[PDB]
Amino acid sequence: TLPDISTFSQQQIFENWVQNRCIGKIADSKSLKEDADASAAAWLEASNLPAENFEKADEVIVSLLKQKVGGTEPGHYQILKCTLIANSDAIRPLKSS
Amino acid sequence: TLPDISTFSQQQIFENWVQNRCIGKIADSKSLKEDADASAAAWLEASNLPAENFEKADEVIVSLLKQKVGGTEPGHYQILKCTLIANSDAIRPLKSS
Amino acid sequence: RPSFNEAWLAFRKVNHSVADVGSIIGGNVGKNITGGYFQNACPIRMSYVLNATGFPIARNSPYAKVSGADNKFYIYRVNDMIDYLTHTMGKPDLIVNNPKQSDFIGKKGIIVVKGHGWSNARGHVTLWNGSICSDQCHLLNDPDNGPFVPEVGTLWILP
Amino acid sequence: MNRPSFNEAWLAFRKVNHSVADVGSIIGGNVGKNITGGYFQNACPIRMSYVLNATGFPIARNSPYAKVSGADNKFYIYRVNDMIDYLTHTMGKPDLIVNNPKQSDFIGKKGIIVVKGHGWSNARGHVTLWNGSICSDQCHLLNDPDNGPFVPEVGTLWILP
Repeated sequence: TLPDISTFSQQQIFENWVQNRCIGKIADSKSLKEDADASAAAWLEASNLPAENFEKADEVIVSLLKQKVGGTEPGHYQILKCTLIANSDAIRPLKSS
Repeated sequence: TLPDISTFSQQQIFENWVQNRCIGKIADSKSLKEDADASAAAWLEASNLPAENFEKADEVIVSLLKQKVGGTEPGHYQILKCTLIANSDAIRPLKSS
Repeated sequence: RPSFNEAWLAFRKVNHSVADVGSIIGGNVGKNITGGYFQNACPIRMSYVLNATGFPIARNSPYAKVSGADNKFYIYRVNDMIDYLTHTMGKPDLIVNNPKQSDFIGKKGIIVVKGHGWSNARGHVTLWNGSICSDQCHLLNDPDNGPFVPEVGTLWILP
Repeated sequence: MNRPSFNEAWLAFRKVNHSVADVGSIIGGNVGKNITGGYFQNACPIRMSYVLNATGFPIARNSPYAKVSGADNKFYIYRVNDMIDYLTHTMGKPDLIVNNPKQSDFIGKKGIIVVKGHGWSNARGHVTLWNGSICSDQCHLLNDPDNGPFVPEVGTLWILP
């Protein structure tokens, strides 16, 4: 009743790796960080990109997280930010080999 | 920079509302629930769908979260599970009116 | 157009946190607020003003709406609320780029401030009494904008 | 020749039969770096890679599979799917293929066993050594107490001498 990972496109697999890892960086739980990095490693397994790309992507993530995205309310909007980082101009050249 | 919410597709805007909300439901932090919810709100503003859809989709999220997603690590893979839920069969019919 | 004094007093009744505004309006508005689906009360407050001063939002507006316990309709999207003001009152009285308070000195009414920087809202809709706002205005030089930078301000004067 | 010998293989495996963090310390280099950074979590194909690199059947530098290098400047395939494909590309037809595999089906034979199946969202299956009675780690054949949600559908075996 959930879709297999393999039924996503390669671009989507890479985007989801980025989104997941990003969620790992903003989590405070040890529990949630572990869940996040195991989740990301599934996506990595399904991808056809070399490991270097993923390393670079982590760098980009670390940089784009220091961006402030705000709204009409208190909040940090980090979860949104992760979704945006995953689909960012900076991340896009890493979806190719 | 980061891409605007408006540069996504209505489908993607909906999927991301679901994923953001789902992260909210799985967090054990209260500021992460608050973050998730503000984020999800941002996707709801840009969506063209009726509120009622988001209500039904919340129902489907609650249901699908019970589902077990395993792997070679001992964790529950909730982060992965959220992305899967956003792209599930059960959520698709709610992308329209 | 609703009279200003009434608009202003009515606005005071919903000038609280979203949670509160939900408790107050109840119905499906309160259901969605309780659910955490609605987080921005700006368009809901403006809906409340309109409804409580004899200019209630028509059931068949081409804008996304939802009912309260009073069985009146409340728009939950700032984008819709904004378009609604032009759809319903027509041309505005004032339109100013880089909007400052001085641009609206000596005029009362409904103010919309559009700009970039907020991810969940293209702008803010509130009341303006000739020097101060119902809650925050978010004009240029205002200290509580944060990431928000106002690009244009538009005023529909109220009698 | 073409395939490593069983006792060698079983020993090299003993050397990497530890936590993935340890595997990273041991191999170091880029393998280590990726393990420390959290990029690789499943060390199964790393270990099988190590076993092949330590028994004189090194993964070629130009092999059409995703690999990174260790301190030893040798090459480690990091994806289970690529590891499994590599076995068939590099050793030829297996000696045994079995649907719904359990231990009894592989009795009296020994070598590299592959178990494919569903339930693991990060792995199409498992690659390990089999000595005719037990595996060098866990077999994940039918009813293995460490399967979890993993249901094994096919087991295949290349005999090692």
